[PDB]
Amino acid sequence: TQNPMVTGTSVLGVKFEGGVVIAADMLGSYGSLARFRNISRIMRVNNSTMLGASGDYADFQYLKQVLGQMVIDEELLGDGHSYSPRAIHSWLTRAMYSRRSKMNPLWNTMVIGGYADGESFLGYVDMLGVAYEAPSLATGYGAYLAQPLLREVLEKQPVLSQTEARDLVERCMRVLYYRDARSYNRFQIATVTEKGVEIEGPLSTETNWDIAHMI
Amino acid sequence: TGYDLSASTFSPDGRVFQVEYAMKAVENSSTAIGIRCKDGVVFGVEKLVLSKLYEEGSNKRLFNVDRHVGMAVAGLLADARSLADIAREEASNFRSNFGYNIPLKHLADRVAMYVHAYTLYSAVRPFGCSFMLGSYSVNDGAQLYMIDPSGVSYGYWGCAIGKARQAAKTEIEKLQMKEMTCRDIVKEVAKIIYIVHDEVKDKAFELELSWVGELTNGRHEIVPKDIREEAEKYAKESLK
Amino acid sequence: DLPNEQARLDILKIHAGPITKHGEIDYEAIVKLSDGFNGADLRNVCTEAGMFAIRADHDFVVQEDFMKAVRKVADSKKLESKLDYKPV
Amino acid sequence: TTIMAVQFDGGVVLGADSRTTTGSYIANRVTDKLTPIHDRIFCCRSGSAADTQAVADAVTYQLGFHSIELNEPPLVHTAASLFKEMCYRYREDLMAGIIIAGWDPQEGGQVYSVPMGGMMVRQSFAIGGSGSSYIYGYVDATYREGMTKEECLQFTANALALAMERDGSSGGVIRLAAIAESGVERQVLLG
Amino acid sequence: YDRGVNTFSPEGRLFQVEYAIEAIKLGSTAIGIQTSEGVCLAVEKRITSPLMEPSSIEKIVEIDAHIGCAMSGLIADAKTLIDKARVETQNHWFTYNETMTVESVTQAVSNLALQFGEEDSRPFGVALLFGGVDEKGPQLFHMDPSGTFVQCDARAIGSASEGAQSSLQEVYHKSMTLKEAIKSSLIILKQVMEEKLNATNIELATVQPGQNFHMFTKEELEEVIKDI
Amino acid sequence: NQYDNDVTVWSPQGRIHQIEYAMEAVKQGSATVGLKSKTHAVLVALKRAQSELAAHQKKILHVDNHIGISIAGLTADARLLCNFMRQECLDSRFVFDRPLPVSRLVSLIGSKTQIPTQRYGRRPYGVGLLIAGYDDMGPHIFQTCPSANYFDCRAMSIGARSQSARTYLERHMSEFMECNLNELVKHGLRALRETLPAEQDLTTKNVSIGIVGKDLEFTIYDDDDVSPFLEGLEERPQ
Repeated sequence: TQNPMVTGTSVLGVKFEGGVVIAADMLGSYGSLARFRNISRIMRVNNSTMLGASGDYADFQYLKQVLGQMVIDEELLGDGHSYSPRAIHSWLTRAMYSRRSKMNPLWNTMVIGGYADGESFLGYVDMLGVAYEAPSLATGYGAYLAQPLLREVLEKQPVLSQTEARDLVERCMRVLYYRDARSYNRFQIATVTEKGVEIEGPLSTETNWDIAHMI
Repeated sequence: TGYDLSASTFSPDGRVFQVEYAMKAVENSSTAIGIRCKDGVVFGVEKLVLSKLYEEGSNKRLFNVDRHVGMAVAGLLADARSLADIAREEASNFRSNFGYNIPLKHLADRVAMYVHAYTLYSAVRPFGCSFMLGSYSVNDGAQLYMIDPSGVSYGYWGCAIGKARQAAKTEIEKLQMKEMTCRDIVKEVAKIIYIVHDEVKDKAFELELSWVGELTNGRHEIVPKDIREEAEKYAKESLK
Repeated sequence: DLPNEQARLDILKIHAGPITKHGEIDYEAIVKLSDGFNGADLRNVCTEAGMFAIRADHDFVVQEDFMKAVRKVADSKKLESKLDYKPV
Repeated sequence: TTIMAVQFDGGVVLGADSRTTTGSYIANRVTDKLTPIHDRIFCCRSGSAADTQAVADAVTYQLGFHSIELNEPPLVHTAASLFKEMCYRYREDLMAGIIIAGWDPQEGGQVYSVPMGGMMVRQSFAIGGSGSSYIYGYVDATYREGMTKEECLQFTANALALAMERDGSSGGVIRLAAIAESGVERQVLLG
Repeated sequence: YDRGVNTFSPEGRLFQVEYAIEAIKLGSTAIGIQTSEGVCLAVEKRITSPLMEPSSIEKIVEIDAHIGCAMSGLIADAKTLIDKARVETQNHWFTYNETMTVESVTQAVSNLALQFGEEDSRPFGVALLFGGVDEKGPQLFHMDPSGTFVQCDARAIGSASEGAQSSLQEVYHKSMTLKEAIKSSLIILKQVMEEKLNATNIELATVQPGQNFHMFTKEELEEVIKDI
Repeated sequence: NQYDNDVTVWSPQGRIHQIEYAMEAVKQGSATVGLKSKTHAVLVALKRAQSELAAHQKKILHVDNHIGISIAGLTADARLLCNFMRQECLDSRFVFDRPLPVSRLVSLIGSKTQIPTQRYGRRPYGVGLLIAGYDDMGPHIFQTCPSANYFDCRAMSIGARSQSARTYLERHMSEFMECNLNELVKHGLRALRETLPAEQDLTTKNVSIGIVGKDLEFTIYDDDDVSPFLEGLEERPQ
């Protein structure tokens, strides 16, 4: 895809003690227009990992299909093994890069978060094949807006509870609702734990408009 | 002479001997049966342990093709694993392409046309494998299909494949498909799998059971053979 | 040619003869399991099921053990049924 | 050009205009925009004409062969997955504004949308073509859950009346089609 | 009964490989000996008539600078393996800038010792003797048509194989020197040849870390035979 | 014997003969014994030589950082499935950036050696693999066959007169589970000393021992690191 037709927006994610919380917003956009209001930009992969995405949405449905099959393959082996999120991140990198090398790229920016062996994992795959690991990942204009709050807090006290982490994402989605033109006031929070993958419903933010009186 | 060697030659009485030899190659393998209830499909395979040979859970003739479809193979074993990989790949094509889960009818056609497709040339040999296919979906119901090495695929309420074949399908007409819950049908299989194949031929054996239906919520898996252990609790009490 | 259904009960009555069995029985299970057999072969199946009675030290036998001895021996005869094709 | 697809209780309601624009000239007033793939499944096409004609014919082929091979009625998502595969696999050349809609025995009324990018998403009501940008506002406010069929046909009638009224590309005459178990009723209104 | 060219025996192994082993027996003989100083090597040219020029016949071609060779049986089958084994050594040197070890050469040949078939014709009818000095010292090797490659300290082949091995374990020990082994080969050769041993029948080949190269010239052999 | 011709032709008894003749090629190889504990896996082979002066042909070859295989039978096909073995290891090592469990490796050997047992003009592979490694759930000892039927055992042995090795192993299979390495290995090669005639050693120059463990990468020992293991064994009885 040389030209992304129907795009998304920013995806957030942060480690905490005993899991990783990732929350995108449910908007699909088409140029200036906010055309599709109700899509899911978070895929609940099997038990111990979780995917978010930005950019083109159709290629995200493609990787939703391909990962949806390739998990079911090792599910039907039944030897007792499963893909660690570390192992999914490497595949998704090598599948992004091998399509990059033919000038036919997948216009995406994805965050893989997962929890295995008591070790929270939070990985990143860009369109051009850039891949790294970090305690706080933000895509799109999240790297310009919400990443400063995450790296503000994680430099002060690097470990986090679940309530602090869930609250901090609500603050950053308040900011990304404020200063981004293509972000909608409706977002879903997804969380992995030692219990399993859980996707919370389409929550909303409260806003503060008290500066409008100051002419 | 000369009419039995190749697969692509008719015999003067009018049948194909390589196919007929493929039918009785599965006849030497051990008995594996199946049956469906009103809301599920119960499998059972008797497996052979002479003295030591393998760790418990080796080369399980119960497979798992799709999320909701499984095998129960008997005959030669390697070509059965080849059919497991091919039927696996066919469920991957239907799952990838048309968006919904594979019905058992299309899967029986697309596998059975391959098993037939290896009986038309002297490039290959006809397969020597026969397998069960059990499944359940709420818009579909429980179906149970039976593929022979010749390529014929059709539908049973219950079947049996092995040496002890006729004696292990004699008693299934005693059971009732229509009323019974499959949780009974588990021990109702294990009683005659314990009864058939009397222990003078082989000294010991070991049982597998795999069970898909409404109680497992579409997913096919092996029952935990330790859990409820209903088999031998009835089976040692079924000798008299 | 071969007999038909409900005619199997006819040829049955003349194969009864000397061999007798339990009062409450249905012979249809016996003869149906053996198809395309000599009249003496079915007569052997009746005696083979009757010679299983002396192992059970009873005069008659239940039809469950009957069908066992009936089905086993019958399927053993079918493997020897080759060369039934005859020129016209 | 301007197409419309609303579902209701007993099924779905489709609707489209007809006026097909090539340049600043109208070479065809009245045109079958909505197309019968199967007996219960329609698509109404937008964007380029030749591309969507070839895609709708090929989907009619594959869904026809599969639908006979089941010897069962086909699901609507079976039809939508094929437009997803053909529109996605060849997205560099095709410009398909397809909206697949139709009643189904197993699941009731469904409406799927396929924009130019090749994605697939379910909607309760769907709109496409160049003219739909002028009726986004009216279809946002006037819509309400649980409309009867006699209010759905009135609703898409006004909803295409505004788009044909304002857009210079859109025009011609309104085509409509109501789909349920009772049979597809195709009629032509104006005004 | 010409059956499958790739069919196993009742014993059983490959019919055509087992038939290929018997083709070594009618070929000319050769003698290899591993020395702590190097590897000496011997062969017989088997002059057929005084018509023929004797020095154009090759039984030793030298693969790299530092890896010798000895062929046997059908020579025209051997030449293909020679020319391609050279390409595999050069490809090793131009990916790696180091000398290909003497071991991996015979993997690189014996991985295609068995390529016969119809799709994807006959196996090779040669029994090679590889020598050479890598960093692991002077190695002496031996490969067959079956690809079953093994190190041999002092290997004979061919027609003379039984008597040459059988007589050769008696006269070999661990601390052999070079000029002892060189005149220790020609005794066996003049026992096993049918023509009179002279300057035109045999050829020696030596390869050492410190005596190189030290290839194979005439009038050395004149001094070598006259020491008998 | 006209149906002993090719791999295509079924028997009138139901036994394809080329597979049986390839099993005969398995039995002609030398003995090797693989046996596991709960915490380790040990496979021990016995080399043979062509003559006195030729070195003994090796059996155990290194494959991955945890997967090791023995061999019996043909050698070139062992290099063939060896190279396919390496390549399918470092494929998934290249893609998924994790090592492969063994139990999904061997299905590639079965589906690899399957197709040359069905189509015309393709021989099976004379092969004797005794696969050993770690997945996360411990050790595994597999075996293969030219018919491509792989067995998860606790101990097997293949090669010449290897049945005596089995009839050694069955009366110690209740005691081959808890013990650690130093007696596990000699419990291994006691089966090798029953695979031989009782009048010649059991030397140091021939036996090769391979072990795979958790804190122990797969390692092959050759006569000299073997020499600390062969010390202290019981005498063969009268």
